[PDB]
Amino acid sequence: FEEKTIKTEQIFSGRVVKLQVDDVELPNGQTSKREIVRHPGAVAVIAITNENKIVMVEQYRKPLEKSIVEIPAGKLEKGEDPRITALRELEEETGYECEQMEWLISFATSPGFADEIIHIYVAKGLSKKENDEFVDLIELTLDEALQYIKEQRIYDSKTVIAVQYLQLQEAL
Amino acid sequence: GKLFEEKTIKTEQIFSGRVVKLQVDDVELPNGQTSKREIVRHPGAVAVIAITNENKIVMVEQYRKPLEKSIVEIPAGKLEKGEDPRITALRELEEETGYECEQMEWLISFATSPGFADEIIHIYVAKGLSKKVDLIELTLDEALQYIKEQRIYDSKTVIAVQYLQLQEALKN
Repeated sequence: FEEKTIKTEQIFSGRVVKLQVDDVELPNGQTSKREIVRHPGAVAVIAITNENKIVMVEQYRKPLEKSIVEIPAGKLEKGEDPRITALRELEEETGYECEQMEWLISFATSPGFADEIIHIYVAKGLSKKENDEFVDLIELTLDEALQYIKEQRIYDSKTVIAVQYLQLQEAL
Repeated sequence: GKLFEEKTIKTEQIFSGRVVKLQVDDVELPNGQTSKREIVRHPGAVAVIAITNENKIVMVEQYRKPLEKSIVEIPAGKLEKGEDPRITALRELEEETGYECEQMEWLISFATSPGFADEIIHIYVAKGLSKKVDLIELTLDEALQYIKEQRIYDSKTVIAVQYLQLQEALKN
């Protein structure tokens, strides 16, 4: 199956999002329009400290008019190795380097209108040189993370997926 | 929370369509600097984790043009302002799957892509099912296979599978 694009019109090309409207072919000589937000993709990192705490960051997210606590993440460059990006992002956002960085899972965030894909990696064996402004570093135990979910301090799909992942590692 | 709040000082509408709106806010950073924020506005959604008497999760396959592929998802519908989300979830379950249910309980809410969109998903869990782009019922192991195969490939459905995984671990 497919909805072939017969014509595209570019609406907006920004620093984060690009928006286009596709005219598409539907069955029985039917036509429609599809609104499509294009986004480069992101890599996010599940990093566990020596104290067995999860590394997260708090920052304001304007679309939500709220600050939330998230696993560290950053944009993925076109044709850039996601693992390389995950290592830089972790270091840049939290100061940690790691000995191990392994892909876990990829998924679309809002497939109804966006092509954005998140690649989650798991980082192990952390170290930090104790050498921004609007990002708070936060380290949480598993039980604290679940409390943050109850309070909706944790409140986005990639971080919920990370917490449930860690819950799973525990139940086994 | 409100950490590092970024106040809007000016807004420009870019596009208003059937699925998404797009606007660009000029914002005031905490330090008095200014910057731009691209914001996709999207109504909320209710999604349903429906487990049958047979321990199978009810899902729906559908083409997602942004992804150029069909993926397997939990049922979900758009949120109706001035309507109990719990009613909206019951309606979506029946319309999309023909299943009726005795209990509809809120599990969790989260933003899908808080870096550029305000879309929030509210997941409800349906129990006591009875049969009152097609339907598909999956065991837990079949759902985990579909994740491996990237047929299950969006944040809300990954979270649902993880939740089944924890429930079955908890049924031990």
